[PDB]
Amino acid sequence: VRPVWFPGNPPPAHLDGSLAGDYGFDPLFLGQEPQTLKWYVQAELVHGRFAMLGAAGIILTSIGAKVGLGFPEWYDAGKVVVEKNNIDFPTLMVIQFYLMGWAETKRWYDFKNPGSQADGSFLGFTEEFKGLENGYPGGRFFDPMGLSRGDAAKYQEYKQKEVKNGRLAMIACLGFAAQYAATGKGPLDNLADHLADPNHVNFATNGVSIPIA
Amino acid sequence: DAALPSWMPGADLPGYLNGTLPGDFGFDPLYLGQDPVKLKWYAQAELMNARFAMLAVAGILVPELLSNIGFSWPGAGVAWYDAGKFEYFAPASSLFGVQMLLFAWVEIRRYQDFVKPGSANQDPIFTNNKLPDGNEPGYPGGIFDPFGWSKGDIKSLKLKEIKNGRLAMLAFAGFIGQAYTTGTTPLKNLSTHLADPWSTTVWQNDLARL
Amino acid sequence: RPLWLPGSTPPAHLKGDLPGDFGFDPLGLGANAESLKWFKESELVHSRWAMAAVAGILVQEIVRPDVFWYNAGKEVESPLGPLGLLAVEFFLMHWVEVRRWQDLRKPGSVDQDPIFSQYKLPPHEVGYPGGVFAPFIPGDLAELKVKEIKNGRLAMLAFVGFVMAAQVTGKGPIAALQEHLADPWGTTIFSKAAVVPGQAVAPPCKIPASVSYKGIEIPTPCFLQGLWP
Amino acid sequence: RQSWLPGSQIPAHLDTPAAQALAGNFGFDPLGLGKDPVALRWYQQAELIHCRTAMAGVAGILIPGLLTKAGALNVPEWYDAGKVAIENSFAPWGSLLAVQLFLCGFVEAKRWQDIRKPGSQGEPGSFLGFEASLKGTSELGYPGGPFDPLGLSKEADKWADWKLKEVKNGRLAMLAFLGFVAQKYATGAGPVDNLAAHLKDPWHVNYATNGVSLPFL
Ligand code: CHL
Ligand code: CLA
Ligand code: CLA
Ligand SMILES: CC1=C[C@H](O)CC(C)(C)[C@H]1/C=C/C(C)=C/C=C/C(C)=C/C=C/C=C(C)/C=C/C=C(C)/C=C/C1=C(C)C[C@H](O)CC1(C)C
Repeated sequence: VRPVWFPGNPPPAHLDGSLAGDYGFDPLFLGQEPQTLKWYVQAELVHGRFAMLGAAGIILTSIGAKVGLGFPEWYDAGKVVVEKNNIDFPTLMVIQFYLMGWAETKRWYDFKNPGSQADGSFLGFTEEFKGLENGYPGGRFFDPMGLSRGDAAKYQEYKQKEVKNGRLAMIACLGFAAQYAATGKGPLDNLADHLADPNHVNFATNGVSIPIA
Repeated sequence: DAALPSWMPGADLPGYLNGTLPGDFGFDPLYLGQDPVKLKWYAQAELMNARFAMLAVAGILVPELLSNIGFSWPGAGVAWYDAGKFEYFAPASSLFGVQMLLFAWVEIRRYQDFVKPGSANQDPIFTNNKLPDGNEPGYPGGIFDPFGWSKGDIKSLKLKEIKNGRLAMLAFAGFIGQAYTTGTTPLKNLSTHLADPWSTTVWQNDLARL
Repeated sequence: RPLWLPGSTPPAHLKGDLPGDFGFDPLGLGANAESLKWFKESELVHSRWAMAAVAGILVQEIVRPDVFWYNAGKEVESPLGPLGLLAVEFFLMHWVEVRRWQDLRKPGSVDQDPIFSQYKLPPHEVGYPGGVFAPFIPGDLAELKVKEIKNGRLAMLAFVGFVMAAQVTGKGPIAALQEHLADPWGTTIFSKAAVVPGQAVAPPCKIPASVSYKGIEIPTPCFLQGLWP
Repeated sequence: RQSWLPGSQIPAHLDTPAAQALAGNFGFDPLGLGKDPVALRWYQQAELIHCRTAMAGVAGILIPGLLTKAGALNVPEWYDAGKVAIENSFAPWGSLLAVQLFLCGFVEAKRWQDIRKPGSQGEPGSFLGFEASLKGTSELGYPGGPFDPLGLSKEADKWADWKLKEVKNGRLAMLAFLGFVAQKYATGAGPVDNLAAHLKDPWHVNYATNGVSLPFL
């Protein structure tokens, strides 16, 4: 009934169409055990949301590089920022692990004990850290505009768009790495080359993807 | 948490602040006086720090203002932060030694009253002399109120005392900051501002020092 | 009830109670009641600020044509230095904004004058102070509440036009209208920019990149220039 | 219940009412060292002595150091003060330590026997009339009596707060001493210099840039 990844093949039992983006895809039954499935749900959402920010960051800075605005390529930005701004790499990295560490550990213990981060232990904040659902921590800090607490159907549709856009961005970031490794150029340089010659400038003629070509 | 004056009109004030202390505007954003035994100690502390700050600010600004005018005397243009190194009749050390002895007697006499109200209202030597029974820690009265003011609107007078003290405590804090930042006396700092207020804000001053 | 798209069904949350309700909430931003209460005030504040800015920028261009509004901050010179002017602005706006905010957080808790006890705003609605702030009302208040929102939504969209026109043409609102009226077929953005699969063409930023002001050098960037058509 | 880690499972041995009566109980014993009540009692005594020694020592390193930095003092750095003091002393270090162990061992033995049996040091006729005061209080590790000259422990409405400040300030001073040792080995300077240097350029002067703490980055 629900569209599946391989039309004609019955959906796995541990996939009942309840989760957003449920197309019955678990060929290696990695999410067969429930608690494991809940963990993987937060994992896909966390991976996907970072990929969406990543992809949008690379695309904008790549546009600024395509035009004459002086934005470094994604694979060269890390060195430009540290060099031009004389920023100490070790300090920045440790600061990140401090901030991410705090946010990740609080998200981790919310998964282990749902609602346990809304006791007021953190500066007396209670409701902003209770969490609505696994991988969906609404409230007034994370959902400042209330889109999750208004129109249940709109919330379900938004969840479908989020997971699908996140899986697309995760595929796009794997594409940005593979294309840079195979071509040595930027992503919007690759799109301009293809658009110029789509039949003669593609992966089949890159001299790397197909070794016998 | 009633209809008494508030530091932020419209806010839910702490219930523990009920308007029994002077200047109760419900201001305890960090919930320090939530515990009653701490609040009891903090009330006296605020009154003591206020009463010394009021005397200090007076004794810091009056001499400076007299200095600006033709008033002549040993101190003259002595900056408050330079008064310690000034040469007096006795060595600083000696004076400090006397100060700590003299204060040990009065502070422990005041402290006795606070721990047991009306326990130190009698002259140890001239036993006959004493303070009127009706007494609250922080308000000894008797020979400490030689003109009878306490008899009149005491609550208003206590609110005027706390208000003037909080402003004095903030003034002294200013003197400390402005002196360490502008490296000059307070009435000089005020003259600089009154000459060109627009171009004499802490923002511009600190920006220049950066 | 008139709607933004004739023949369409408005969002269930958009019944028609609020002024300016033409059933327009495609993203569902106002389906939460407490969120709608904030956005309603935000739309009013944005509207009134934009209406005054669009009026001021047009008048400033007529009275002071030589001065381009975009370059006014650096050009306007007063004896009250930039910092002195800002300090005064900061304190005055902090007070008015907190007073207005507290009205939204606790309605009816800030209608009393804090210096004169004899003066208090009558019971009212958030976004509509009235009282001393409303000495005269020329007509039905409900009708003017529709006029205010409609004239405000147009002004908010005009300002954004003045900004983009300034960065694309380097001219004030009137000077642009005249450029367009001189050659409409060659003055529209379509006649200034064009993106096709083969190539991309965008009008250049006509705003200096940095301004030198009282020995500071203020960064002055164009808006999302990289994504410009 | 305050928790060292909101949402974590508190050990049942730290949720027991007697354990909750202990100051500084934030449910922190990830290694399960105090599961045994008798051990928890010895470790509570051990934590109190470490806290009170660290607070006294750290105060004797920071306070003199700041005063010297100002000028009010000329004390040598904590890691150089032994050599400076023994240089012009009346006794060599070995004699001074021998006398220390004798006097410390005696008072440490009396405290020890008080842990083995609380109130034992009040044994009548054991200390020329002082044994009466040598009996502590109902709370082990809180002798009071002559050790509380101002009788602050006599105010039951302030007892808990006072003990919490002692444990939290003690745990901080214990970590401040470990920091003084680590920073000395990683910097070659004193704790007051380390503070001033970091405050001058915090983004480039830290343990990530010391060339020791993070040998991987
Ligand atoms: C005694 C040992 C002890 C240990 C080992 C931990 C360990 C931890 N606690 Mg915990 N706590 C401990 C005691 C206590 N905690 C708390 C209260 C909490 C709360 C409320 C929370 C934790 C949390 C955490 C975790 C934070 C995760 C992270 O990456 O943080 C590192 C993150 C940082 C931001 C590091 C902090 C700053 C860094 C040390 C450098 C400081 C730089 C500053 C510029 C300092 C400048 C000062 C100047 C300007 C004055 C973590 C595993 C958090 C958690 O994950 O809970 C699930 C959390 O929310 N603890 C209390 C009081 C009740 C404790 C003791 O009394
Ligand atoms: C009632 C206390 C009080 C008063 C009347 C003043 C007055 C003055 N200060 Mg100031 N100051 C104070 C406290 C105070 N200060 C405190 C507590 C500090 C922190 C320690 C400072 C630190 C400070 C610095 C660094 C500087 C000044 C400076 C100044 C002068 C003008 C520049 C300026 O406005 O800077 C800004 C002052 C502040 C932002 C402090 C806020 C004022 C306090 C909090 C009162 C709160 C406002 C309230 C409505 C009361 C108003 C005063 C009342 C009499 C009407 C001016 C005469 C500047 C100067 O020296 O000029 C040459 C200067 O650079 N002050
Ligand atoms: C948000 C509204 C706004 C803002 C930020 C500005 C800002 C500016 N205007 Mg302007 N203006 C506005 C509205 C505004 N105007 C309106 C509505 C009109 C039509 C009446 C004008 C007509 C106008 C002219 C004719 C000129 C300016 C000029 C200027 C520039 C310098 C003059 C100056 O402000 O000196 C100081 C301003 C004053 C001392 C006046 C004080 C403010 C009055 C007296 C109080 C009114 C308070 C009001 C009730 C508050 C609600 C307003 C609302 C926006 C919140 C400056 C950047 C001048 C310029 O372009 O310089 C090159 C200039 O020639 N404006
Ligand atoms: C609880 C828990 C539980 C779970 O289960 C697990 C775990 C985690 C393991 C645990 C934890 C633990 C810890 C953290 C510990 C730490 C400790 C310390 C740091 C101590 C110090 C400690 C420290 C201390 C005592 C200190 C001491 C010091 C002193 C005396 C001083 C001395 C001196 C001075 C004055 C000066 C001179 O010139 C020199 C000298 C001679 C040097």
